[PDB]
Amino acid sequence: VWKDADTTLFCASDAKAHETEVHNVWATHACVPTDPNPQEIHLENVTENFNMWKNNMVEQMQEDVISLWDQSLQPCVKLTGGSVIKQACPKISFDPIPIHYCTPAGYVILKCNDKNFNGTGPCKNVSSVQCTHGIKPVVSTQLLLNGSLAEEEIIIRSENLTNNAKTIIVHLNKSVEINCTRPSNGDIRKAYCEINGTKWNKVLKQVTEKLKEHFNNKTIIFQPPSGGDLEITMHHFNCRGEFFYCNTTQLFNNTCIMKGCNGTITLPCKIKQIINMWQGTGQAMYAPPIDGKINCVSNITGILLTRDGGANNTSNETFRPGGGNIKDNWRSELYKYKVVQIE
Amino acid sequence: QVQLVESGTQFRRPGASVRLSCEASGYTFISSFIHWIRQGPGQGLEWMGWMNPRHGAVNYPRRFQGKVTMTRDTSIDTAYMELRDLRSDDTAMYFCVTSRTKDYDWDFVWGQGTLVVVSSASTKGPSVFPLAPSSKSTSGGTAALGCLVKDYFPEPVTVSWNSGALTSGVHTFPAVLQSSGLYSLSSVVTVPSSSLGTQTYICNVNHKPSNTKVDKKVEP
Amino acid sequence: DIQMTQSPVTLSASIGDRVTITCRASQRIDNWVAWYQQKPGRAPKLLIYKASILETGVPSRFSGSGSGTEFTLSINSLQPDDVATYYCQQFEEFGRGTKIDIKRTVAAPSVFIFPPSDEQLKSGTASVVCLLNNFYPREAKVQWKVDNALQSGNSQESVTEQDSKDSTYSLSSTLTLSKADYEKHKVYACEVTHQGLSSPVTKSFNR
Ligand SMILES: *[C@@H]1O[C@H](CO)[C@@H](O[C@@H]2O[C@H](CO)[C@@H](O[C@@H]3O[C@H](CO[C@H]4O[C@H](CO)[C@@H](O)[C@H](O)[C@@H]4O)[C@@H](O)[C@H](O)[C@@H]3O)[C@H](O)[C@H]2NC(C)=O)[C@H](O)[C@H]1NC(C)=O
Ligand SMILES: *[C@@H]1O[C@H](CO)[C@@H](O[C@@H]2O[C@H](CO)[C@@H](O[C@@H]3O[C@H](CO)[C@@H](O)[C@H](O)[C@@H]3O)[C@H](O)[C@H]2NC(C)=O)[C@H](O)[C@H]1NC(C)=O
Ligand SMILES: *[C@@H]1O[C@H](CO)[C@@H](O[C@@H]2O[C@H](CO)[C@@H](O)[C@H](O)[C@H]2NC(C)=O)[C@H](O)[C@H]1NC(C)=O
Ligand SMILES: *[C@@H]1O[C@H](CO)[C@@H](O[C@@H]2O[C@H](CO)[C@@H](O)[C@H](O)[C@H]2NC(C)=O)[C@H](O)[C@H]1NC(C)=O
Ligand SMILES: *[C@@H]1O[C@H](CO)[C@@H](O)[C@H](O)[C@H]1NC(C)=O
Ligand SMILES: *[C@@H]1O[C@H](CO)[C@@H](O)[C@H](O)[C@H]1NC(C)=O
Ligand SMILES: *[C@@H]1O[C@H](CO)[C@@H](O)[C@H](O)[C@H]1NC(C)=O
Ligand SMILES: *[C@@H]1O[C@H](CO)[C@@H](O)[C@H](O)[C@H]1NC(C)=O
Ligand SMILES: *[C@@H]1O[C@H](CO)[C@@H](O)[C@H](O)[C@H]1NC(C)=O
Repeated sequence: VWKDADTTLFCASDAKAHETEVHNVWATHACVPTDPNPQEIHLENVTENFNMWKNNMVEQMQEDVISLWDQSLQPCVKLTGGSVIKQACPKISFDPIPIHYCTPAGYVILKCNDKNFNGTGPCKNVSSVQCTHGIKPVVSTQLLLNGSLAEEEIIIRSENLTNNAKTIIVHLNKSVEINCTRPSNGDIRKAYCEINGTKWNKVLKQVTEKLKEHFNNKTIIFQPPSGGDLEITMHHFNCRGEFFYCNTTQLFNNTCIMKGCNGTITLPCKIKQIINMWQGTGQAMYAPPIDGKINCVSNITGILLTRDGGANNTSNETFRPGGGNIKDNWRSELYKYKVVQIE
Repeated sequence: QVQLVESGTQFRRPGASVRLSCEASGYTFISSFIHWIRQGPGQGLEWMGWMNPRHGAVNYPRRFQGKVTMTRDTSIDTAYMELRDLRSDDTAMYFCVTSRTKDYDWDFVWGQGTLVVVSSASTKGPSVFPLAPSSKSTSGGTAALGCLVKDYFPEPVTVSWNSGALTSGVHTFPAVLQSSGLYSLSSVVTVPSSSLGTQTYICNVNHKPSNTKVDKKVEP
Repeated sequence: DIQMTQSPVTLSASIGDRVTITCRASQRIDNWVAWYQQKPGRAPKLLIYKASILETGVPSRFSGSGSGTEFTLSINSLQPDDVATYYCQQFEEFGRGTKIDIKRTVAAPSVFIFPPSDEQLKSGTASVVCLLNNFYPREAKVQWKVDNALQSGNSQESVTEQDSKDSTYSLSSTLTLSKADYEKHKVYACEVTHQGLSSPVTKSFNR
C-alpha cells in the first residue's frame, strides 16, 4: 500500500567518464550509473489517478536542465538582470543523453500504462518502478524532438481544453524526422531543414482529425504564430552546440491538409549567436558556428499548440505552433509518472 | 498591491497608429499573462488579447487580428499594446490587464484605463450660443435657460452659472461627439420665471485646451 | 465557444434591499466565474471569483453562487455605494452588464424646447434642443417632428447621471439642420414618451 507524496529525486545515466560531451560530463558528477536489472511490478486490480500538469517531477527535471546548461554552455557574453558576465566560450561537444529520474527509499514511482491516457484523470493500468525511462533533455519550442511516442492513438494534452491560455501538447504516435544541415560550403549562419511532405502531411491530417474529436467536429485551421520572440515564433533547438532558429510556416500548411505537395519540405533556418535564454534570465552571445557540415537528425514526436480565443458564431478553431514553457517539454515525457510515499 | 498604470489619453487622426503602455508593479511581472480590453462609450467590455511576459507569446481574437500588436519590455516591467489603422469606432477606453490569482490567468486586475480619441479634427475653441427662455420653455412658475457649447475640440469644457452663484437645479450634460469630429454639449438650469425680469443669468464656459473663455448673457 | 448572458439589463432597487443579478452560460459546463463592479468614469473592480469566493476588501454583503449554466450575484443589503454597472465573466467572455439604479417613485419629465439662436443662424447651422428635466425611470423616448414629418438620423441626445439628491435623470436632445433647411419649414416639435406620462407630450414652436 502507498500514498501520494513529493520528495527530492535523484538521477541516473549511462554517461561515459572519458567523454567530454557536456551531458556526459554533468551526469558523471551529478548522476549515478543506471540499474541493469530494474524491477517493475504490475499492481493487480489497482486504479491510480494522475495529473501531469500538477507533478513535482516536472519542476525538478527543469532545475537539473537549467543547472546543466549553466555550467556547460557558457556564452562569451551573458546579459542577465541588467548585468553582463564574460568568460571563455570554447566550442563544445553537445548531444543529449537519456536521463532516468528515480525515487529514494520510502518512496516509489507509479507508472500509468493506459495507452490512450491523456495526462489527466484516472488510470486503471498501473505499474510501479524505481526509475523512469531514459529521457533526453531536449530543449526546444513548437516541436518536441527525440521524445517518446504514443503507444496507440494520437493524444491531445492540455491542462484545460476549454481554456485558451493553456498550452496544448500533441503527442505523436509515429515519428517524423527532422534533418537540419548547415552545409560546409557564403553565409556561415545559413541553414535549412528537410522534412518529407508525404509522410508529414499524412500525420498532420490525423492530428487535425484528432483535434476535431475534442472540439465538437469544428473546422481546424493552422496559422503561423501571432508574434513574440524568435525563440517561439521559429522552431528553436540546440544542435551540436549551435543555436538554431527554424521557420515552420511550411510545416503547418492548411491547403495541404491534397495536391502534388507531397515532396520534400525545406524550412529556411538561421544560426544565431545572440539569443534569448530559455531559462528566462536574459540574453547570451556565443562565438560564430564551427566550419563544416553541422547536422542533426531528429524525430518529431510532439507538437505544442496555442488555440485562438474568442471564437463566436463562426465554428472554426485556429491553432498556432509554440509552447509557453520548457517545463512542458519534460511534462510530455513525465506525464505517466508520479511520486508516492510507501507506508 | 498588484498595480497596472497606463499612459494618458491619446489623440490621433484616422489612418494613424497609437501605442499604449502598461506599467506593472507590486508583483512579479514575469509570473502572469497580460491582457488588453476595450470599452466602447456607454457599452460593454471586449477582450482584445493576452501576452506572456517571459517569451512574448501572444493570443488574439478573430476581430483584432492584423489590427493589434502587443509587445513587452521585461527589463522595465512595462507592457505595450499597439493599435494601427485607427478608425472612428476605435474611440474607446483601453485597459491593460493581469491576473491577481496564481495559476489562473483569467481572474483580472484592472488598470485605470486609457482613453483613445480618433478624430481628424484639430484643437479648436467652442462656439457659444444662448438658449433663451421663452413661452415655449416655461412651465408652471419655472423657466429653463442655458447655453449651447458647439464645435469644440478636444474635451473637456467647464460650465458654471453666475460665476458659481447658481448651482441648484443646474444640469450640464455629457459632451456628444458629432460626425464632424468635434464635441458639443448644452448646460441648462431651471429658475423661477418671475426672476427672469430682475435676475440676470450668465453662463461661464471655459475651454482650457484652446484657452477660450466666454461669458454669455441669456436674456428672454 | 462560450457566451455569457446577463439579466436583467437594468436593475432598480431601494437601499437596504437584497439585489440579485443572473448570468447564464451557453456552453452549459463551468465551475469558475468572476463578477466585477464598475462605477461611472472609473475602472472595473473585481468582487467575486471562482463563482462563490469574495475578493479581499469587499463587503460581506456581496455573495456569489450558481452551478452549470446559471450563476448569480447577490447583495445582502443594498448600500448607496454599490450603485454601479456589474459584469460577469467566463474566460475571454463578458456579460453585457447590469446597471444597478436607486429606485424612486415614477416622475414625468418637465419638457422644454429651445429654438436655434439668431447668432447660431449666422454661422449657417441651426440647432433645436429638447429638454427632459428631472424624470424617472431612466427610459425615455424622444421623437423629432418637422411640419408633422418624422425626423431620423439628424438628432443626438445625452443623459445626466442619476442626481445624488432626488435620484432623477435629465435628458438633452439636439436636432441639427442647415439654416436653409431650417427656414423651409414652420412647425418644429419633439414628442416625448415616458411611463410617467399618460400620453406623449409634444412641445413645439412657430418659426
Ligand atoms: C495514430 O493515431 C491515429 C489517431 O489516434 C490513429 O488513427 C486511426 O485508426 C483507427 C483504427 O485504428 C481509426 O479508428 C477506426 O475509426 C473508424 C472511423 O470511426 C469513426 O466514425 C464514426 C462515425 O462517424 C464515429 O462515430 C466514430 O467516433 C469515429 O469518429 C472506425 O469506423 C473503425 O471501426 C475504427 O474505430 C481512426 O479513425 C483513425 N484515426 C484517424 C483520425 O484517422 C492511427 O491508427 C494511429 N497509429 C497507429 C499505429 O495506431
Ligand atoms: C540530411 O540532409 C541532407 C540534405 O537534405 C541530405 O543530403 C543529400 O543526400 C543525397 C542523396 O540522398 C545527395 O543526393 C545525391 O547526391 C549524389 C552526389 O551528387 C547524387 O549523385 C545522387 O544522384 C543524389 O542527388 C544530396 O546531394 C545530399 N544533400 C547534400 C547537400 O549533401 C542527407 O541525405 C540527409 N540525411 C538523410 C538520412 O536523409
Ligand atoms: C527516432 O524514431 C525511431 C522510430 O520510431 C526510433 O527507432 C525505433 O527505436 C526502437 C528503440 O527505441 C526500436 O525498437 C525500433 O525498432 C525502432 N523503430 C523502427 C521502425 O525501426 C529511434 O530510436 C528514434 N531516434 C532518436 C530518438 O534519436
Ligand atoms: C517564415 O517564412 C515565411 C515566408 O518566408 C514568412 O512569411 C511572411 O511574413 C510576412 C510578414 O513578415 C508576410 O508579409 C508575408 O505575407 C509572409 N509570407 C507568406 C507567403 O506568408 C514568415 O514571416 C516567416 N517567419 C518569420 C518569423 O519571419
Ligand atoms: C482527459 O480525460 C479525462 C478523464 O478523466 C477528462 O476529464 C479530461 O477532460 C480529458 N482531457 C483531454 C484533453 O482530453
Ligand atoms: C516520404 O516517405 C515515404 C514513406 O512514407 C517514402 O515512401 C517516400 O520515399 C518519401 N518521399 C520523399 C520523396 O521524400
Ligand atoms: C502550402 O503548400 C503549397 C504547395 O503545393 C504551396 O503552394 C504553399 O506555398 C504552401 N504554403 C506554405 C508553405 O506556407
Ligand atoms: C536526436 O537524436 C539523434 C540521435 O542521437 C541526434 O543525432 C540528434 O542530434 C538529436 N537531436 C537533437 C535536437 O538533439
Ligand atoms: C476546464 O474549464 C471548464 C470551464 O470552466 C470546466 O468546466 C472544466 O471542469 C475544467 N476542466 C478541469 C480539468 O478543470
